[PDB]
Amino acid sequence: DIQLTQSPSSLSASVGDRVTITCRASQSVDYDGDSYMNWYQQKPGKAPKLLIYAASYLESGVPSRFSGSGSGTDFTLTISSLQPEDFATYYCQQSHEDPYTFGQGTKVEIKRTVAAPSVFIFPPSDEQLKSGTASVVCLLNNFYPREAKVQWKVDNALQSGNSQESVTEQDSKDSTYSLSSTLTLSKADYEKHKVYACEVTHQGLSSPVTKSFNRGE
Amino acid sequence: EVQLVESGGGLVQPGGSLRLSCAVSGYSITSGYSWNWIRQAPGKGLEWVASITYDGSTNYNPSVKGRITISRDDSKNTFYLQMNSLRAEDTAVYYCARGSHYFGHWHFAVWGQGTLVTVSSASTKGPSVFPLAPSSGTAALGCLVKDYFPEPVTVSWNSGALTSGVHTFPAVLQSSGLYSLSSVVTVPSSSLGTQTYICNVNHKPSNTKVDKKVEPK
Repeated sequence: DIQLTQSPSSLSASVGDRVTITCRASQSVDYDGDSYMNWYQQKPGKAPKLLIYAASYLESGVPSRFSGSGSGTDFTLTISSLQPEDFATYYCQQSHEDPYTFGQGTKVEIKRTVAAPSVFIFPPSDEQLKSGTASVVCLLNNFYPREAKVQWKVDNALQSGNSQESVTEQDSKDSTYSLSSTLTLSKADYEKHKVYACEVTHQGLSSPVTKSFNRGE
Repeated sequence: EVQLVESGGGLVQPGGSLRLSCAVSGYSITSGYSWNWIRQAPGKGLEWVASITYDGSTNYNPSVKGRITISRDDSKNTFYLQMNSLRAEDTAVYYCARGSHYFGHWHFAVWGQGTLVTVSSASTKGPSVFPLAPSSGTAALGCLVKDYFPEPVTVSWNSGALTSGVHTFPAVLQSSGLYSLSSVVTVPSSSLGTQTYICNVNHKPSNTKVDKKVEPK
């Protein structure tokens, strides 16, 4: 089969900058003067969206800042000026022969100014404590870059092995990320302590920000 | 406007069979040049697996050939995907897509929403919804969707009326083998008394739909 390889695998570009994505096919996809290379844009949770067909034709409804070029085995997708809503994974696809194959995808992220997270801590609900399990959630809202460190402290005791982190995809509205850290304890272990703290360290934060609460207060 | 709506996803046993349907509305299925199925698995990009043209000619990807059948029902304006002898590698989000009458045909401008097929021997389990009450300016609140299987869970706020500031985090796999996620939203503190906030949780594999109101403790 024809294998497609894209480059780079991912990129982080400043907003408004020009973006170039290349796709190399293991065999030529030319046929009768046309090149059967297509490009797709896939945003989180959505189906792929057709941008370019036949190497250089712009699909109706797609902004004119997207353009394609190339022939034979080498093809290029160009974004003349990267916009915040262009955060997505981009795929090339050859339609020269079956099976119709896709590239591995190129993730495009917008590089914006450094922003500090808004930290919030949530105690476990009384509805959950009735089941015998406690979940303490710490929220880091709207920050950049994606790199953020979170560590828990239960009565000044650093926690380890009892938390999990989840990061959202880049928000096109402001090019920021959000992170949640969930500290999972048993109800008995939760009732034996008082202070539950969430310590957040980030580039946009000079000193680490700590938010905490007291159980039963 | 042409719409492709998929159904039939969910949990399947290893060695079992899946049956997906793609109901087409606002467009006659007999008018499309071809109707296709394309699956997306993590680390595998996108893979075309089956097609059927307007005259009934079928074609399949050799990586699945022998255990796949694509069919059509013009009276119901629906085409189907049938796969048997399922393996864990068949776990993916399955899309239906329409081919083109132009420029080599086998590029896809219209897609369905995608449905997740999970090939596992584990059992389905409904989630528990717990509130993340706000502390009392911008306030943060949310819902905790804990212990469910398999994916996915969809979360909206106020039946879709509230979208601004919403962050639904990707699910994480707990050590118990069950998934868990949370969805938050930033709201003004002055609105905590007067504005009602309800998270709409839906877990179709377990037929569990919950509307949970979040208010200060």
